[PDB]
Amino acid sequence: ITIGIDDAVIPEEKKQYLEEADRKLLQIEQAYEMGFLTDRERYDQILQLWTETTEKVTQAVFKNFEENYPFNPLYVMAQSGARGNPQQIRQLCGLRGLMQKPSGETFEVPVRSSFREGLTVLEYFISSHGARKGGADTALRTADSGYLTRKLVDVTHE
Amino acid sequence: MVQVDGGRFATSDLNDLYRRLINRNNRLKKLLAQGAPEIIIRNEKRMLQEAVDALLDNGRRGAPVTNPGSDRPLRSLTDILSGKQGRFRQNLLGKRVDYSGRSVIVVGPQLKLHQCGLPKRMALELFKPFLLKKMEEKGIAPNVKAARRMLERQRDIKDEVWDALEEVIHGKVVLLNRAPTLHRLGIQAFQPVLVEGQSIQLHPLVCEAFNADFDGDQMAVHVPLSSFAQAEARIQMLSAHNLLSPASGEPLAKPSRDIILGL
Amino acid sequence: SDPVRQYLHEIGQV
Amino acid sequence: LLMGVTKSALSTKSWLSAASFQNTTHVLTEAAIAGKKDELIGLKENVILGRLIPAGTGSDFVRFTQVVDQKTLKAIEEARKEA
Amino acid sequence: MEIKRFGRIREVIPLPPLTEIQVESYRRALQADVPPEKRENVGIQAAFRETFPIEELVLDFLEYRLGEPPFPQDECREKDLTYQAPLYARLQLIHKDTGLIKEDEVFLGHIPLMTEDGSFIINGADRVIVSQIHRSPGVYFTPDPARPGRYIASIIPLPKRGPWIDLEVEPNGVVSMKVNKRKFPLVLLLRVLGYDQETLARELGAYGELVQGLMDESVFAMRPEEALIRLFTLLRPGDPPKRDKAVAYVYGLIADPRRYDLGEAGRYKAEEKLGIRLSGRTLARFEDGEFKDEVFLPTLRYLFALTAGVPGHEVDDIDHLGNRRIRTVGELMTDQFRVGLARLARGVRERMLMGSEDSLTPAKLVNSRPLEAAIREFFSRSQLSQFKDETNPLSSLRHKRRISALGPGGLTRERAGFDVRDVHRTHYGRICPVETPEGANIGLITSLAAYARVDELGFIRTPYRRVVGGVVTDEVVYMTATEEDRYTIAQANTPLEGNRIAAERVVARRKGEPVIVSPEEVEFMDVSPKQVFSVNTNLIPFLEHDDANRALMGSNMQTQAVPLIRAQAPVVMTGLEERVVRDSLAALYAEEDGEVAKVDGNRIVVRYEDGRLVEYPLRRFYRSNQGTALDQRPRVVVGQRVRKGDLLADGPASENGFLALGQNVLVAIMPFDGYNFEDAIVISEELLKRDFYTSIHIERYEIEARDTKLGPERITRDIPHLSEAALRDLDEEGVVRIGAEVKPGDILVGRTSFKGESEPTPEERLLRSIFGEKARDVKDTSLRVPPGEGGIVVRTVRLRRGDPGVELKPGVREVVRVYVAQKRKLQVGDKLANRHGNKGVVAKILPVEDMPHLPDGTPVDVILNPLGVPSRMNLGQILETHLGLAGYFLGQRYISPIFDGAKEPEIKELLAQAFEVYFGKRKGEGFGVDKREVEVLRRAEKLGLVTPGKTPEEQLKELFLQGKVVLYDGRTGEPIEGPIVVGQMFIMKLYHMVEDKMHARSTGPYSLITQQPLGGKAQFGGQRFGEMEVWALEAYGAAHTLQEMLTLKSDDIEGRNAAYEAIIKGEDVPEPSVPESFRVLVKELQALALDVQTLDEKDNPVDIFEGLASK
Amino acid sequence: AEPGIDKLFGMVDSKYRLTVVVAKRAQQLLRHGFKNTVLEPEERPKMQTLEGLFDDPNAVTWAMKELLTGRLVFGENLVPEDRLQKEMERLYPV
Amino acid sequence: PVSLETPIGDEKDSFYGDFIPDEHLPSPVDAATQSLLSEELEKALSKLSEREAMVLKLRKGLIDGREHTLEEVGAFFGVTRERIRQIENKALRKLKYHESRTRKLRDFLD
Amino acid sequence: KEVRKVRIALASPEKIRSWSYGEVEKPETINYRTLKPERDGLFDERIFGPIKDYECACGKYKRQRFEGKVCERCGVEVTKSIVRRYRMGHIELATPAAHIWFVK
Amino acid sequence: SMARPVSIGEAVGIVAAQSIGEPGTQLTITQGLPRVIEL
DNA sequence: GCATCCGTGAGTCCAG
DNA sequence: TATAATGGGAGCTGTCACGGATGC
Ligand SMILES: [Mg+2]
Ligand SMILES: [Zn+2]
Repeated sequence: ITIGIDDAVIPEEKKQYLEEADRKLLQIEQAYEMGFLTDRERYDQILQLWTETTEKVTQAVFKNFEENYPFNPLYVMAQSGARGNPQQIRQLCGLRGLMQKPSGETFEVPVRSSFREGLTVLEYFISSHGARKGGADTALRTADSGYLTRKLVDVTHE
Repeated sequence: MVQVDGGRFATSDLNDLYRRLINRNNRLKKLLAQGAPEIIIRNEKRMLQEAVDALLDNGRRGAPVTNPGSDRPLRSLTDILSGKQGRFRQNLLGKRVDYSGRSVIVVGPQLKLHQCGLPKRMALELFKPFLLKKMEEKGIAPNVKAARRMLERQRDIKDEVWDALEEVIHGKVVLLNRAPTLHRLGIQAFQPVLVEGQSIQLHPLVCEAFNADFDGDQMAVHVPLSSFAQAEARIQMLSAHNLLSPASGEPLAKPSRDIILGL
Repeated sequence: SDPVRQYLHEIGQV
Repeated sequence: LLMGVTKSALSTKSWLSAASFQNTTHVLTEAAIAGKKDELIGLKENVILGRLIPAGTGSDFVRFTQVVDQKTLKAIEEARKEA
Repeated sequence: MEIKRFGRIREVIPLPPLTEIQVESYRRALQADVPPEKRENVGIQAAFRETFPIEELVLDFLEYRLGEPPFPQDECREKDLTYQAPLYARLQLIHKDTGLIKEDEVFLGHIPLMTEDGSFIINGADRVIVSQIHRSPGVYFTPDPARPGRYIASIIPLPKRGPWIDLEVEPNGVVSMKVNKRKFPLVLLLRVLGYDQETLARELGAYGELVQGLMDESVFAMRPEEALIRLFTLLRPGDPPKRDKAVAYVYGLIADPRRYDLGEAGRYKAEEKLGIRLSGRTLARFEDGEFKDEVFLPTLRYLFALTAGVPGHEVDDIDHLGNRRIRTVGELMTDQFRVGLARLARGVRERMLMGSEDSLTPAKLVNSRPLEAAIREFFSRSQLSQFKDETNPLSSLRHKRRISALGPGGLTRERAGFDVRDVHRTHYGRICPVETPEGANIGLITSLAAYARVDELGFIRTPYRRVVGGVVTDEVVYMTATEEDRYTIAQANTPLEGNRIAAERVVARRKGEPVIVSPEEVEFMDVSPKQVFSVNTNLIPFLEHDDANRALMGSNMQTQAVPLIRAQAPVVMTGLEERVVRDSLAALYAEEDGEVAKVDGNRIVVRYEDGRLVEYPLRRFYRSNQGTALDQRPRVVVGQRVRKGDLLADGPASENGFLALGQNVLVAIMPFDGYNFEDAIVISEELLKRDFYTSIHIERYEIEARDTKLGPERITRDIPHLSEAALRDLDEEGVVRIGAEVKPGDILVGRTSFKGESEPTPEERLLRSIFGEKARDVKDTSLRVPPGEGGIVVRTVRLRRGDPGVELKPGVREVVRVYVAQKRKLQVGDKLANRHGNKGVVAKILPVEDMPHLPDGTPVDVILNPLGVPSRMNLGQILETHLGLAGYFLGQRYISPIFDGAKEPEIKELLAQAFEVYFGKRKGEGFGVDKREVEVLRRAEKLGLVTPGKTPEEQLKELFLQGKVVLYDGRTGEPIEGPIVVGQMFIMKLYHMVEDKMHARSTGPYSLITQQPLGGKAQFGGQRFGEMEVWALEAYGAAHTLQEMLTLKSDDIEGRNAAYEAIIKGEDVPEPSVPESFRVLVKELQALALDVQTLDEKDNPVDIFEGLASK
Repeated sequence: AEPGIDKLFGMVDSKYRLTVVVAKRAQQLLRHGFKNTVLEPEERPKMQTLEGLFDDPNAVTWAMKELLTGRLVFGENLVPEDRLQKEMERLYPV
Repeated sequence: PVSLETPIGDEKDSFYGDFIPDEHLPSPVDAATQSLLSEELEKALSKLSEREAMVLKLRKGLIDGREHTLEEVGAFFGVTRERIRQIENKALRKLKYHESRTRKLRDFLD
Repeated sequence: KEVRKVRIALASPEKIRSWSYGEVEKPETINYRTLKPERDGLFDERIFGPIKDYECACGKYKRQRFEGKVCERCGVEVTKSIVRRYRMGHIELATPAAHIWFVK
Repeated sequence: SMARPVSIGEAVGIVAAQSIGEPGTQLTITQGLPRVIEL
């Protein structure tokens, strides 16, 4: 068992799904500029399209693995439960996916790259928002967890 | 009121609070004896009440009394009893303890589930009194005092004291703990195996219950002393005697990581 | 609430 | 009456436990007024006192159990049979 | 060796001086190189000009000057002195009535000086003043959290200069002002300022419903004097409304520039937000006897216009980096200087009343102790003044560029929510989104971007190239965030042919929003990707292939690398490793062209073009703050021709001017018998054999012999009851000789202390009688070596009393410092890491023969477990390994820039060039393929790695181009059943080593009040058995072990004494007793007048004090 | 896992009672110098030194083995405490 | 004097007084040493006769904490002061011979 | 006897005085030259106890043969120094003061 | 932990509190640990 | 009955 | 031990969310 960069297998369905998503995004933009749907509905449709596309490329990664590379190290580690879960493998092989602003509002533009391909500096900076938000969330959550544990210990100790 | 190493003096804030109280009380007694007007006596009694308040619970009412040239409030009795640093939480429900150690942990694949790797020198200091008694039983030292004076210098340590220490720890177990201790499996008892080097060796299967890994974690060691403490550790707290989680019931020590991968 | 202010007020009454 | 964990912990009958949890001055003032006696029922009470907790090997159920070998057992049996 | 660099991005400008945020700040603050008449009103000059004249006799400030340092830096570090310069101030005392002038230059004490690298030396310890981010002063408008259609106007001055003012429209309609927690109608303050109902009705009348709420008839009925008295009664109840007192208070609150200071930045921001011009840095003025408004009416007008919905009025993002500014060393030091100066001025005003009102000089009036105390406080005990992190040069260089949101005048940890810790869209190019502490301080401590620099107003600026039409100029414009929000800024990697944009659609940012835009819409362009990240983050190759959470650790751990004796620069560099060695002064360079005259281990002598012969002394084996050795090795030879800026000596952790934080080792990525289970690491004993990861560490020990009321402490070789073997390595005076090895227990400095008066126990009387030897008057107090420490004595320093040049603190006869150095080899428990966040402890050091090895016999060095890669999503290390394999066989290093680097096809090309060397050498040597290589090729084409049917060589090349090789198990000889990634990786030995952290205690020191053991390894303390460990013991049901923790193993005196004696006698441990800390609790409750009674089952009192406290 | 720990848990209605029994018996063995033991010379727990097999110094090991044999009688109110102590000090002096 | 509660560090978790050991109360090692010293002294004193060991216990104050003069110990045992000084000398001499033979009390000389 | 309960109650001034071994009349701590506790101050050996075991202040009684004896010259009882962790003093207020806990 | 009837004297409340608290740091469209504390 | 103020909490161990 | 002197001075701000008293 080893890991080389070639073990992050980009599936051939990715370019197809991405081109389909671009044509759908253009269809939604054309439906917006004609005043049929509002800015809110357009934003929601774009997010939903990219979410379903992300799930599609996940399934494509794992299907290409199962059928054409059943002993691929990433696939083996994920399936056996040794290490890894589908979303991490997706970020390695499929697309990174949607990111969110510091406000929590999700960006319209997803990160189309994978860690095998490499991100753009702009994609990286967009990712940093969520990474920092999660770090601060954890750092503030451990205190509430510990406090709660001590409350429970003091109420149940006898 | 104590003298530190450098001959300087260190004192408690209660002394300054008591001094304030005694000064204002004596001055009130003198002001009453001299029959001072009511405004002066009133101010003095108000300051006396303020001083009693600052002694019992400083900062509770009004501004906290501080030492000269400092913004740090003085530490009253209430501040002593209450709080995370208070007497209860810091010295009563938890204590620093003797016969304990701490070191960096390392994977111990060769260990059995009931074992852990314990550095020699850690065990030498942790079991030091048992080792002195055993060095007295064997001919290594005339008495306890000579044995301790022999262990005091590292170059005076010969190779029979190590075999004596092996005889000492036989059958006994030590407690390994890793902070934070979230559930009762953050402390577990292991039979120690003396190892060269300065690292604690931890069995892989118990890494999950400790949430331990080898990115630089450290663990604390404790030595149960009495035969009662040893019985409790060996029967109840032994790592191989707790295989299931008390929270769910599912196995806690289970094949994982590299193990699952190979199988 | 402020002992100095209160004592100054007591003083200013004479 | 339903109350959350904090208020229920502060309401416990043992004032040593309650004072060692939170609001130490409030607990201690009401307890000192009431003349409260702590019966040392739970764990925190006995841990503060440095006593042997009433659980596990300290439980009154298992605490007084004795061990004796059949040789000494029968020896004392015959010693008490002759009195 | 060949260094092949990648990337097509051309940086039009180099990185700024990396320590300039410290250097230029302090330089502008002190103005010591400016002749006093040409000094601007800033820094120390501004502090003096603000404090003076002292009006009450009138004492006035003319000028100041700074002298030369009484001692050089090395002397300061040696003697525990502060590197500082004497500050003199020329003041003239003028009697306004007499006309008499008495003018004098008074000495105000010493001001600490910044060294070349941007640090300070305080009491011999190197320290760094960390910049502090905070809200910029000014006028902000934020949505009222209660009422959605209403807003709050905040007027915020500089910290510790005046109060915050809150303007709010209450539900009842009247406008309210909040100052010092007190609220009142703003109409009253407007009436004090001279406004009348006419001026307000015309100025604000455009907005109908609000001005009617503003109107208060009784306020306009009374003239400004009555409104002033009324406002003084509203603000200060109980204080008699004396009109002079009211003018004084309102002036000192709003209009006094001495008590109320908006920033110069705050002034500019108010002028820019409200569209007005400020005559000064105050909210109003006292002119011609009355009050004249400056700020209030424009802010009220903006508030009303924002409430009505008038276009052009916006709420303010308070986390925008245009509303958040940095206070650097100069500003904070100037603040503390200003405080000390104001206290000195209070002392002066107090002196201008007492004594003789006629005979007074500026020397008699000024007391500098307040100023000396304030500066001493700021530098010694402040939170922003930190012990310098100089583990390696990068540690300090990054330390100086730290940005703290904490400290005095800033956030506490509970005051900081998500908004502060967040990465703002304006951190792009200014504050690094990666490098931040991991833990509770995340988002508070941050680091400065690479191309970023802080301007004179305190806002961080980033450079951008101007783009006119489709042509990208080479001129760079440094913008703040607010100015950046105006333009459309394309990305630095956008295609270019010449200076013209070569793409039909470019990626750009409008207010941080990413957008696809035509080259005609492009107003500016990024300088380089480097500008988005910090310096440490820029040292991570293939950073675009690493998840941010692991890149954070890579950055933060490069700070922790230990300088190694054979340290080398990585095979895959980013291009910043040379400039980092340059800007922090680790390495020594040539000032001008010339020829090398002399090369020693101790100095390098260069003869320049000028003909002058310059000698550079080399720092050799000097202990840093953290114990890592600082030492410069000469890299030139006698007679060598050098140019300007050429390297002369390599500093610590550098190789030929490149930053060398670790070593390049041959790594294989595979499981190995569980010895790399869960991030542990397996290493080859060959690493110890060739002294890789071996580092030098020096520890300083110190001892004082002082005067006692019982007699002198003497440092002597004569020590009671000690063998000659124990005193072997001590000289005549008692200090250890240089060069002698010391082990735990050995004596460094012998010392005798007179025993305290003690009546000998009758046992000692009979014992003394038996042996006939008298009891000595002194006692052994010698300084020994702590457990687990030791090494070679490399230096000793002795300082006596009465010898020239030295004076100790009162009572101290002599002080001896012993320096002990050690060569630490790598060992089990030491922590390694790479630049990608892969970190772990060494768990197994195997002999070379067990090590997995290449078919040609080459064993690998490190074995990393692949299971750490997929969860962590840091693939950059994989690419580093591939390129490192190629560079291992081609014998060359690389420069792969961040976000514009070596991409996969080029790495494949280099891998093929490498495979030719790897295999054609074998084929020419007369060797074919191995049988086991055929078996591995079989199992590999079963994996789909190689195409079936090709020759063995072609398939081995197909594997090599994937970075995988055939690997033989040294234990069996049988190969690993699959092809394995092997290549060269850069790995660093971090500062966390088992020798430092291992600790054990049986019994030892106890604390005074609680009688519990101490804590810390240095105090031989015990481990803390906290609340949660007690929970664990209770949940296990182990009552007796818990009772041991509570009583025998701590805090029970009788119990622990009896326990130790029982154990050394072989007896079982006794029943525990009452904990001493419970007795402390009982007595401390009695001190609170609460009676605590321990009762038995008959409710009868039980005495746990055993009759000692009962009469 | 301690030898036969499953059978040892089978013997008792509560594991903590087993712990108490083991600890009290180990104190008995330590006090009387192991010469009150119920083990036959071939059942004695051994320990490998550099010299050879010697008797296991660990009284807890001894106690658990003795418990496995079945020759020990445990329970509550089997004998007054002073009578037990004195009869054991008569059978096995110190 | 300086305050024992002087904060160490930028957190509120440590006080100066927490780094100051207690030098007054004897450590468990010291108490063990003193107890073993008393036990070895009584072991070596039982090698004498009860009368001469008693003269030594009265002379050096191991009984009652007071050191009795020769006239008092002689008036206690009925003998003359020179007789009690002589039996004290012979008891000390037998003790010195026992000590040179056994070497048990040397380690307590520190 | 074995402790089975713990009671907490208010303390009368009589109980406070029955705990007290003496009144602290002077704010002084220890002498600036001899470094010994000042009389009637916060560290007075006459109130709280002896600094060294079984030894009075001036050194007239230095062993356990006198225990419970109070030295006539210096006023110190000869007992174990540990009692300085136990024995309480008191202060007689000229005017009654409210215990802030029962007010605030 | 033993898949058998609990032994009399087991400190159940502490085990319960630890069992509830230990996964707390993992609780993350979802209300999560704030909801746990609300309850 | 509903605002508004005051007071009290806000994870563990290590190392400095 | 005697000219006359007669009301202070420093503040310090970016939580947050409960419980429980005290204000219309
Ligand atoms: Mg870890
Ligand atoms: Zn006396």
